[PDB]
Amino acid sequence: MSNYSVSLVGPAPWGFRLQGGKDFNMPLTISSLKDGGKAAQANVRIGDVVLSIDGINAQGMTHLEAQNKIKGCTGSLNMTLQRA
Amino acid sequence: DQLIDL
Repeated sequence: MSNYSVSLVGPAPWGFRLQGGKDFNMPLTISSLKDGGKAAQANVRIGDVVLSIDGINAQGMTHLEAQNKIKGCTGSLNMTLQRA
Repeated sequence: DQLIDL
């Protein structure tokens, strides 16, 4: 439950998948990592919960809202996460 | 719904 921040250097793909969001009744969670991708290089781990994306609290977001914030991110991808 | 790589 300890928190950390990442600022991944672009361009995407960022190297991960999500599950969850409000429309799935679970918090947004890192659900897969591409081997050697940028998220893995920043030691993001499967199961870590995404608390914010670009400073916006992730709690209210749907799955698609989080995906699009990530996909359409200009420059670096800033997120805060909670360790599983 | 589907597996979407980001």
